Amino acid sequence: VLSEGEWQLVLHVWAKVEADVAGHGQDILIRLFKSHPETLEKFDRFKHLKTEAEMKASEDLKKVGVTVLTALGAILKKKGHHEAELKPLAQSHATKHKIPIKYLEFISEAIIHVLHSRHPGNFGADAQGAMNKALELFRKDIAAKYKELGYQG
Ligand code: HEM
Ligand SMILES: O=N[O-]
Ligand SMILES: O=N[O-]
Ligand SMILES: O=N[O-]
Ligand SMILES: O=N[O-]
Repeated sequence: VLSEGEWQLVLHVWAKVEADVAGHGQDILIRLFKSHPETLEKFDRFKHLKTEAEMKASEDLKKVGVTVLTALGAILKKKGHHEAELKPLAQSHATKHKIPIKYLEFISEAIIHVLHSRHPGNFGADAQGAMNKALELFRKDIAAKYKELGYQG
């Protein structure tokens, strides 16, 4: 369980994400696909993309990135009271997309990498620790949901 002070550090850096959600979404997905290329294979709509430049030029990739970061933002703004948000997300990611927990760990690492690079003023060690805690809580709750839903994860 996060303290209020930890949630404020999470939401302070998220506020900067929200200055340019589309840009942050491109950076984060690209980081994920570069660091863990296997994850790209889950995205039927752009698994053909071969280079970062092609990734950056993809309007569809940008849209997906906005969608992810917006749904995650909505979760973070719940400050752990996110059961309603997590239900449809867990269902689609378990059953339709088949996203293992390992892959959610990879995107968490990509989020942390991008925030560290872009937002050093709001992402010093304490802030990064808070974000990691919030993302770990997210993954823990999604994992519990996956198990309820019948998906190994
Ligand atoms: C912070 C973690 C994540 C969040 C909040 C998130 C959220 C979303 C949302 C809201 C959608 C659209 C509605 C839906 O289908 O549920 C979506 C679509 C999808 N997500 Fe995620 N997602 C996350 C992580 C991942 C990861 C790590 C992968 C793959 C490695 C993945 C694969 C997909 C795929 C394949 C789609 C369909 C994309 C398309 O429209 O072409 N997601 N995600
Ligand atoms: O300003 N929110 O994307
Ligand atoms: O589009 N889900 O990362
Ligand atoms: O459960 N939604 O694909
Ligand atoms: O993308 N992780 O450093």
